[PDB]
Amino acid sequence: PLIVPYNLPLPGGVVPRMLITILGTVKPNANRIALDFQRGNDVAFHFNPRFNENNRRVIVCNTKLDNNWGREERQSVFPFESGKPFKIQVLVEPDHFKVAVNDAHLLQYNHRVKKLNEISKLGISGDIDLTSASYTMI
Repeated sequence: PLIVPYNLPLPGGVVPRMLITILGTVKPNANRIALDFQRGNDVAFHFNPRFNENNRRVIVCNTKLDNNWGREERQSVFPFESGKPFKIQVLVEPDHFKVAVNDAHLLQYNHRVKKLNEISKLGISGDIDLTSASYTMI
């Protein structure tokens, strides 16, 4: 059991070929999950499953610069299930973050924040029990 919200330092920032794996279980009656890859106060990549946005389940991705959110990218494929265990993998590629859930590709997010070495912290929050959060190089 790790405590949420959880902050995973990414020493030296992210680099292509870095793979981040997050294991946990979605709570009963979850409303949201969030991963926030941060560059200081900015959020380079916000990954936000929403379980009930106007009775729809959607994933919202965005970037926050100077305290302002940008243009949302939305995905209607929704692989999370209330009460059930999940695995999120985030692979950093040269031009985008690639996200897979439960070993199935979900989405890509093109890099808006381009100083990858300065994205040095991952925040994990929301309605989950967090089992493991780690990284490796592939």
